[PDB]
Amino acid sequence: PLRDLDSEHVSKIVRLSGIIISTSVLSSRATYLSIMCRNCRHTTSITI
Amino acid sequence: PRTLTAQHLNKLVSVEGIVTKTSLVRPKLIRSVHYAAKTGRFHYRDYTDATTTLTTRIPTPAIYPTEDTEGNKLTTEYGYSTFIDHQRITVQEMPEMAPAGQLPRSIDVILDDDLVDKTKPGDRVNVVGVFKSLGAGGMNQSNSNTLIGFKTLILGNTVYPLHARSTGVAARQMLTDFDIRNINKLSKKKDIFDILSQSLA
Ligand SMILES: [Zn+2]
Repeated sequence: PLRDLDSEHVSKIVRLSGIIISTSVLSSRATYLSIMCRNCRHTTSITI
Repeated sequence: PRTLTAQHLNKLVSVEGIVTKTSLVRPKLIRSVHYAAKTGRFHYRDYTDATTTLTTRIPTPAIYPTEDTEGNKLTTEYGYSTFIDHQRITVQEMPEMAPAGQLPRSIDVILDDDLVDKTKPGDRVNVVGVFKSLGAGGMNQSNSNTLIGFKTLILGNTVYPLHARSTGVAARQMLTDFDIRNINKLSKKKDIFDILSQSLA
């Protein structure tokens, strides 16, 4: 039950049941970034 | 060099003196060219510093590129890059004009490209250029020290060697057609040896 979750379950895997009442709008997050330095123009990359 | 003071800064001057020490002529990197093996393209970059222009500019310290904009490796093409010659010299007050018993004064002159090896140490020289200051005389940051001032030198554009007695610079005179005609005429007389001999001292 949703009312039975507590400290012992933190960071473990759980299975829960209920009813969806609200979904939000889609957001954007980065998975690969190409960056540059605005002074010396040194370039690199980042991966998520 | 003795009578060159802070009131002549940023103005065009002409100085006389004796060359005391030159420097090794070095190349300066201006444009680099590279190659990417994964794409087959050639790239380049330009470089500049504070002594290549008379007016102050906002610095743009670009780095030397080793990679591509997409991460690929690059290869340097030394034959397609560009280098320019560079030298620095020192000029002192002439020994035949400086006061006796007094330590002398000197000034540095920077030359570039086609005026790079026009004199050797010990010559009497005349250099025309712009007397200019550079950097910050310990003003940026705290820099508690106050003894030093502003670095100064001459960005030269004209160098003239001068002939003197008992020096290594030889005298040469430009010969005009009037002179050539007169010489070739006098060559045809018969006492020319006598005339030329009696003229000495
Ligand atoms: Zn940077």
